[PDB]
Amino acid sequence: ATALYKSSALAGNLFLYAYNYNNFTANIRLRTMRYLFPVVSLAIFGNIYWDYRSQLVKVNLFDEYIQARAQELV
Amino acid sequence: KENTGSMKKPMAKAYEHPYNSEHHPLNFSAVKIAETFHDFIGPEQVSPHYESFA
Ligand SMILES: CCCCCCCCCCCCCCCCCC(=O)OC[C@H](COP(=O)([O-])OCC(O)COP(=O)([O-])OC[C@@H](COC(=O)CCCCCCCCCCCCCCCCC)OC(=O)CCCCCCCCCCCCCCCCC)OC(=O)CCCCCCCCCCCCCCCCC
Ligand SMILES: CCCCCCCCCCCCCCCCCC(=O)OC[C@H](COP(=O)([O-])OCC(O)COP(=O)([O-])OC[C@@H](COC(=O)CCCCCCCCCCCCCCCCC)OC(=O)CCCCCCCCCCCCCCCCC)OC(=O)CCCCCCCCCCCCCCCCC
Repeated sequence: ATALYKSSALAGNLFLYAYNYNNFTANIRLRTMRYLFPVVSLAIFGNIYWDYRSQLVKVNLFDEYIQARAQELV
Repeated sequence: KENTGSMKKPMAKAYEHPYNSEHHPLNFSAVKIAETFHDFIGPEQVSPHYESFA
């Protein structure tokens, strides 16, 4: 749920840039947003995927241990 | 002699900016923010009645 929301909020920023593409692209007063919007977007995507990827790794480590340790105890 | 006058063919069109529109104006001003504002709050709610609602 958290990964899906944060992904939708990131997609919301892409709409804000697309809805206002002509201004971010042609108006030089908004050049800093045109240049650094994708850097912030990647850093946000990285946090979203980093957490999902790390959580996924831990779940798999937990699952493979309880199965192995259980057979030893049997 | 004046009645015999004619008219030259003018130019077809001037430059059309590919990044400025009436709904997405390139440059900013309080006039366009006002249009978007009065579209949000809507027009004046005129009452046709003879006494106030309250
Ligand atoms: C009380 C009950 C409560 C219910 C809760 C729900 C409340 C209602 C929610 C309303 C807001 C959401 C809108 C949902 C759609 C509703 C339909 C609608 O818009 O109204 C009728 C609307 C007309 O509006 P109107 O009121 O009749 O008159 C408007 C005026 O004429 C003036 O014309 P105009 O065009 O200037 O007007 C624009 C108009 C309509 O603008 C639009 O064009 C509607 C499109 C909005 C898209 C929203 C972003 C979604 C991005 C795409 C995700 C796709 C995912 C799947 C991908 C699959 C493919 C791989 O207003 C908006 O822009 C609404 C924007 C809402 C704010 C969004 C802010 C996001 C940042 C905050 C994030 C918060 C987290 C949640 C974010 C969730 C995002 C998923 O119909 C249309 O606009 C037709 C559009 C036809 C062509 C669309 C082509 C697709 C465009 C996609 C953009 C792509 C962006 C870049 C890619 C991003 C993906 C990576
Ligand atoms: C499960 C069941 C549960 C649900 C059951 C269903 C029940 C749902 C309830 C709905 C009831 C029906 C709704 C009808 C419309 C709203 C009510 C209304 O009075 O509208 C007409 C009323 C005026 O009537 P009018 O004759 O059509 O207007 C003629 C002139 O244009 C007006 O201007 P004028 O100066 O040219 O003419 C004279 C003007 C002179 O008087 C005035 O103009 C009033 C001055 C107020 C403006 C002063 C500046 C303050 C406003 C700044 C904005 C701040 C809010 C926004 C900022 C934050 C963003 C959210 O009006 C008057 O004659 C006296 C005022 C009316 C009597 C006093 C009412 C006081 C309370 C109304 C405001 C609510 C305060 C918050 C309470 C809620 C607590 C959470 O409209 C307003 O003044 C503002 C309405 C906003 C009301 C929002 C709250 C709605 C809930 C209503 C429930 C009843 C109040 C409960 C509070 C109890 C505290 C003691």
